[PDB]
Amino acid sequence: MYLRPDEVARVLEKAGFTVDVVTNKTYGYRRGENYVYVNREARMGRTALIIHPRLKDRSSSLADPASDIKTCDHYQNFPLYLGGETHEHYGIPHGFSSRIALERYLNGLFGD
Repeated sequence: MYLRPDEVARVLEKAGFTVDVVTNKTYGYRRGENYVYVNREARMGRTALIIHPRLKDRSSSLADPASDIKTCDHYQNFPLYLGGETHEHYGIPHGFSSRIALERYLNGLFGD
């Protein structure tokens, strides 16, 4: 099945990451200037891996998105959507169904 938020965070730990922001809704994760957010709301591991804007087309070339943009309450990301009544941040929902693929994903997009 798809990788649950538990598993996503676990892989990030192994990859030499650090915690950016911890909440009951998400595990904000960072390694240097690389920021991602483990969507703990992912009852289905399809929207479990939130990364960051900028990498939208690039990231999708390594792994397809589960949506497009997810309006964040906790995950700042920076680009805080001003084009609305309520200004909520937005991250890009990704997801997998192979733990090793997430490893190779971090390998590609954030590693080599």
